[PDB]
Amino acid sequence: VQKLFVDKIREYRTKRQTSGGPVDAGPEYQQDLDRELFKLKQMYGKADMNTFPNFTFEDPKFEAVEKPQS
Amino acid sequence: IDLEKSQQALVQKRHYLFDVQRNNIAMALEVTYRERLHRVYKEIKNRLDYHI
Repeated sequence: VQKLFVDKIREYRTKRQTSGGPVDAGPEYQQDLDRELFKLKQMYGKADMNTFPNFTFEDPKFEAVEKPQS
Repeated sequence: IDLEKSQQALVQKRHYLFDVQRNNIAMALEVTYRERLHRVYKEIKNRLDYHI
């Protein structure tokens, strides 16, 4: 069916004329890609784009031992 | 003999507690060293992991 071989490539080239993502999204693709974009961040964490690690650690304080001896 | 050897073996017990103190604080300071590096090593992947 090479007449069908040409007819699924030629209506693939029409999909390669794109402006803003989906062609017939409407309220469908706008809600779904925003529902999924939250879920990759919801149970994952709150993370910005480029912020480095900012913290500070304190070690164990070295106490002394009192000892009258001999 | 015992009262001489009571002070003899005591000062070998006094120096044991200073070998143990000198390596414990040297190591407990060192355990926080790479753990400071680990969390920055952790965080530089997580901002990469969120984008990919």
